[PDB]
Amino acid sequence: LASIFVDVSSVEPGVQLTVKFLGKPIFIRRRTEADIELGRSVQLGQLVDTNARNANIDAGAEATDQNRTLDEAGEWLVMWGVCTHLGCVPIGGVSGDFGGWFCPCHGCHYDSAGRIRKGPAPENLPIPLAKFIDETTIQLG
Ligand code: FES
Repeated sequence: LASIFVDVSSVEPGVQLTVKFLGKPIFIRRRTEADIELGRSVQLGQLVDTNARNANIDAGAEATDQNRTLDEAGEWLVMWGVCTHLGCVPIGGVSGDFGGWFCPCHGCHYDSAGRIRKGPAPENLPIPLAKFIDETTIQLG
């Protein structure tokens, strides 16, 4: 009975909703068209971490943009808001050098798919068990 159910019906493009789950923040960002295009423009060979870090799919999956979102359209990016270096909360709203998140504790920069691009963090922000259960609700867990 750990699962929770998040109403995302009012989340507009370019907005991140932050919810607490298992004691930690989950970021739910409805990505803009720029975020999506930029995420899909990155080659796997450019990435620090090529693993999708995604609980919903094979653990060996590649960190393509398509393997980082809940939907095929790429609008819904759901991830743990927990820096993979030492666990600080990354700052969003298109922050840092790669149009995503910036962790100010030791300067890690994540891209528009939450992938690590610069700084001490070793891994992409992990993606929780998450799925839409209708048009307006994401089940986490
Ligand atoms: S905790 Fe994020 S850069 Fe160190």
